[PDB]
Amino acid sequence: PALKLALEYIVPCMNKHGICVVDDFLGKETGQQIGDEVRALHDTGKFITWIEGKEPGCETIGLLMSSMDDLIRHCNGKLGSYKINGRTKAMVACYPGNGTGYVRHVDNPNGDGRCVTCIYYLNKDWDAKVSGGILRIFPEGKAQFADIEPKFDRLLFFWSDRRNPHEVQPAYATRYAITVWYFDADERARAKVKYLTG
Ligand SMILES: N#Cc1ccc(CNC(=O)c2ncc3nc(N4CC[C@@H](O)C4)ccc3c2O)cn1
Ligand SMILES: [Mn+2]
Repeated sequence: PALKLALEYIVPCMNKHGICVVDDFLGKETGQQIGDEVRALHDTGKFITWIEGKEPGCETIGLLMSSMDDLIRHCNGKLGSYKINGRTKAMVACYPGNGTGYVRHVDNPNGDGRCVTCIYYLNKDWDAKVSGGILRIFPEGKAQFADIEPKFDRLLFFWSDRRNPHEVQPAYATRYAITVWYFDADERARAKVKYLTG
C-alpha cells in the first residue's frame, strides 16, 4: 500500500515536519530474517560495510531496499522539490552498548547530494528505558525536539541537511540498523562538478 502510504503520510509529514516515523514496516517475520542476516555478517565476514542488495546472504536486506525505494518512487517527486534519481548502497552498521553516544551532527552538512536520510532499525524487544540508544533530532526552525527510540521494524525518514541536526544517547546493548541516503539529482550534480574544479 505504498502509493497511499507515501502520498497520505510520508509526503505531507516530511514536507511539514522534515521527519517521518513509519513503525511496523516489514512485519516481525521479515525483520527477523534481516536481523539474522546482519548478525551473520557481523559475527563472521561473508568473503561498517556497504551492501548493494544482491549479495549471497543479503537477500532480505535487498528486499528492504526495494521496499524503501518503492515508497520513494510512489512519493512521485513530492518530497520537497527534490528529484530523487538514485541513492547510496545500504550501510549496515553495528552500534555498541559501551555507554558511548554520537555527538550532535548533520548527516549532510556540505551539500554532497544526499537529501533524505532513511534508517531501518533491527533491535527486537528494545526498551530504551534499560538499553538507551535514543535519537534526539532538533528540527532547525522549531520550538521542539524529538526523542525517537531505535525500535524494531521502525523506518525513519528525515532531511539529511542542516534542518535535522541529531545526536544519539548512549546505549548499553549492541544495536543494528541499516541506513540509506537518497540523492537529489541537481545537488549530487553540483557536488560532482564541485569536487572536480569548483
Ligand atoms: N540503531 C542505531 C543507530 C542509528 C544511528 C546512529 C547515529 N548515526 C548517525 O546519525 C549517522 N549519521 C550519518 C552518517 N553518515 C555516514 N556517512 C554517509 C556518507 C559516508 O561518507 C559517511 C556514516 C555514518 C553515519 C551515522 O552513523 C546510532 N545508532
Ligand atoms: Mn546521523
